[PDB]
Amino acid sequence: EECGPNEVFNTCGSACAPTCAQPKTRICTMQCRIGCQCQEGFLRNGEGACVLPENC
Repeated sequence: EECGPNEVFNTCGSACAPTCAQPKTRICTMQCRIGCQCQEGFLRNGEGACVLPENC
C-alpha cells in the first residue's frame, strides 16, 4: 500500500466512493473496489488527489 497522505488502501471499498464531485456515495455495484481511497475527512479530486473537503 503505497497510497498518499490521508489515503488508505482497501481490498473492498466503495467502488463509487464519494469525492470532491460527489460528496455523497452509494456503492457502484455488487462488488467492492480494490485500491486506495480517501480517508474519513478527505475527498478525491479529479487529479486523483485526496484533498480535504474544506479545501475543495
